Amino acid sequence: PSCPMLCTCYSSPPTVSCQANNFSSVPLSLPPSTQRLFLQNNLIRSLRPGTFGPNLLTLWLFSNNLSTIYPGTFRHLQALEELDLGDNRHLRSLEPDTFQGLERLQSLHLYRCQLSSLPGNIFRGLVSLQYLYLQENSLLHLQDDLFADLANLSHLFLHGNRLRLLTEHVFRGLGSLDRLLLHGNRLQGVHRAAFHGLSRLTILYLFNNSLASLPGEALADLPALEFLRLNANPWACDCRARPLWAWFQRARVSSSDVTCATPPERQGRDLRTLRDTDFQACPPPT
Ligand SMILES: *[C@@H]1O[C@H](CO)[C@@H](O[C@@H]2O[C@H](CO)[C@@H](O)[C@H](O)[C@H]2NC(C)=O)[C@H](O)[C@H]1NC(C)=O
Ligand SMILES: *[C@@H]1O[C@H](CO)[C@@H](O)[C@H](O)[C@H]1NC(C)=O
Ligand SMILES: *[C@@H]1O[C@H](CO)[C@@H](O)[C@H](O)[C@H]1NC(C)=O
Repeated sequence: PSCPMLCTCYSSPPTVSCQANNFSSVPLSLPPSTQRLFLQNNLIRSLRPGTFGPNLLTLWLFSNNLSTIYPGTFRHLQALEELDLGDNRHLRSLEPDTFQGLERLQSLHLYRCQLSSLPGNIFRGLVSLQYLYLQENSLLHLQDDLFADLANLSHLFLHGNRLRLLTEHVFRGLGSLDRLLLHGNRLQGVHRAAFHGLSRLTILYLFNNSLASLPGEALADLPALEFLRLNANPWACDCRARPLWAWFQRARVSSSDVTCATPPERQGRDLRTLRDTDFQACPPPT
């Protein structure tokens, strides 16, 4: 029973290389000892339970043609550490239990799959997860608590989606988060307490969104921040700018520029060029 048809197998570590065959399905006869399974660059259309063996540590399925993953498919891959499903442009939705079983998973790639939404409980129990790549789908919203079990998540990539708002508990439970990329969305509001608990976050990209302002509490909630990108937003340099401006007076972080789009008499200037006296007619903190 030695190697799937058209693939190459290696014994240390136990590896099955099946890439670039235009397969329409996962090959049969995978040796049960297989630890690494390379199926990228095929045309596989669906996955089912009974397909993958329990020893896999690494599974690459990117650039296939996945449109369906049937319930139970990953359920017995207790040992799996990396799962790459990126670049399956017709995949479109995932059932709530897709990743049930995957408690040792450390990185999960789901970029460019045309996801518009996710089930609110799809990432529950992924306690080992460290990297989660969701960039360049079409995600419209992220529910409160969508990442709540991910106490080890270090990088979360959410750029290039269609997000408009970050709600109060969207990032609840992300106490290890180090980098959060949100650029290239259409974000218009961030809840005051959206970054609560992100005490280890050092990098935050928000550039290229529709932000006119950000609350003071959100920046205050990032005590470890080191690099913040804010450019290519329509920043309002009026009373709304003051909590951000005040945070900039005290913060030690690298930053992009923060260019005012309004009012016209300040358009083009950097938000940090404003003076305390530009804010003297502003109602006191509310
Ligand atoms: C990639 O999978 C997609 C999505 O299932 C396939 O597009 C479909 O093609 C079939 C037959 O041509 C039609 O029933 C559908 O109208 C198409 N669906 C969608 C959503 O476009 C496409 O056939 C697949 N291509 C390959 C090369 O596997
Ligand atoms: C697979 O399919 C495409 C036809 O779309 C072809 O160009 C390519 O050479 C095929 N690749 C392999 C590796 O057999
Ligand atoms: C900004 O984001 C959109 C995705 O929302 C993208 O199409 C475009 O390439 C980016 N624009 C700039 C000016 O970088």
